Amino acid sequence: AYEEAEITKVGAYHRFYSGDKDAITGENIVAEKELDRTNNIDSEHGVATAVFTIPAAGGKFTEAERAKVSLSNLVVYVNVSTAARVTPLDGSPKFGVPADWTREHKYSVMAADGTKKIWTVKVTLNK
Repeated sequence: AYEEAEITKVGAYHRFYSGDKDAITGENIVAEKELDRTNNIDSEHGVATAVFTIPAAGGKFTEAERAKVSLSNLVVYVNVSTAARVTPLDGSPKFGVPADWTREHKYSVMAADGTKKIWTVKVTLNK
């Protein structure tokens, strides 16, 4: 239980300035669009795969904005086992930062007990 170092979800989203300013503070508003996803998490082979689909333009996610989302500058995130922590291997991008996801990347997930498991994360993008 405390021994678990699993990836449980691989997701993606795009945050961008909507062009609005907050009604009270004037702060530039960030709209967040979650991408549609399927995962194939294959624990026994140390690989987690996802196919993301960019949702249709709508609201502040205009066609112009939708055109800015690409596999070369994609924000990926994961969920992991309870109380586990994930670290990019040297050269892999951080989760939550726009990054080049045209190639697969490796991560070390550390379980609460300090043991680890290496994961390969590979994603593709559909439009």
